[PDB]
Amino acid sequence: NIVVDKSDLIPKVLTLNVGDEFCGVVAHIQTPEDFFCQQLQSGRKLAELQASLSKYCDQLPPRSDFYPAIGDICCAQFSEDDQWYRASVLAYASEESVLVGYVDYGNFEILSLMRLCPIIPKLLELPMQAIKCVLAGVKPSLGIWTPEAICLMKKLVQNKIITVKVVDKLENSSLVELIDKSETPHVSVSKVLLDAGFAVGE
Amino acid sequence: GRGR
Repeated sequence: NIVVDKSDLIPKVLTLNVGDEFCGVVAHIQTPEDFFCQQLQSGRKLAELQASLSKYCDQLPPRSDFYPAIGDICCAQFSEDDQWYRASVLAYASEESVLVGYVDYGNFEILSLMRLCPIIPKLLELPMQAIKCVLAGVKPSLGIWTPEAICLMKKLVQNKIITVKVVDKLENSSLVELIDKSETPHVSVSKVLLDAGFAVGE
Repeated sequence: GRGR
């Protein structure tokens, strides 16, 4: 069937220009300097991808000898719902298990090789949807972000539509402001962390 | 959220 040039397995990237604002959701948070947003307008386009991925992976007779290289994109079956997602191979955890990052969501896990499928270039036409972000204007007031600061950040953005504003482009991410416009005096995630002690200015 |  499909003979794939791995040169043709280039994932696409959302163009986020400085000054772009979009309505999105904070999908996954490591710290205020390491988190992921998705564009709210992605819900349908992504449910569509997921349907295509499910259809495609079901036609693969999932028998063995698939060993992706570090950095390949492939399909990974998420442990919590058993659905198929796009995933970057980050590292092998053993001979038979791999650390993978879900490139449309921002989370990660270690999976059996039995839960990975190769991908084809048709399924890379959607740009990767998890936008890697660093929160503008703040540094951790101890030099390390404490799980309490992170908790608070999670609380400010959970189940909420957030305005993400691109302040700058970094090498592998976007520097952003996060602004909840659902409170009539608008609230910056940066400002609340500064006001609460956890952050200091830069 | 997502699907299943």
